[PDB]
Amino acid sequence: TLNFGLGSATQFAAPFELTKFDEDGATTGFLTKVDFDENGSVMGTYSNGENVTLGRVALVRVPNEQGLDKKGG
Amino acid sequence: YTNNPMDLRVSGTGFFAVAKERLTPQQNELTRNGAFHLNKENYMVTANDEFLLGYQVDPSSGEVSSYEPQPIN
Repeated sequence: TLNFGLGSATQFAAPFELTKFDEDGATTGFLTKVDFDENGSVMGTYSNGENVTLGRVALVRVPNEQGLDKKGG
Repeated sequence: YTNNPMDLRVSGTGFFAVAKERLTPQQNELTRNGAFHLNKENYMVTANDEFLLGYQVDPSSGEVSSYEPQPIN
């Protein structure tokens, strides 16, 4: 089924014009590029065009950093 | 100079007051070293996890109201 949203449709003196057309469809694709933003989210764009967000990078904070026991490496 | 903000020094006359236990500020000892850090409860403690005694100032008035010592949180 298809849901059509035309909440921005207007009627003015201007000629016919297709200002905006957006869909949620997608097709198979291959990983094209990967980048990291300031929020830690790792985003990657595919061949289809979807900017899928793979995930975020966890951050851990302890109240007392001086009390952490030291492992190797 | 260690450029560590948690390190303190008393220039002149006076000793730091540290309490063995948080709930007994009365039982305190005097010291001069200032190697302080936050424990797991976010209290300023010495190397031996002895709580540092401090005052409680008024919200607006700079003058401290009560002169009893209490742990600094």
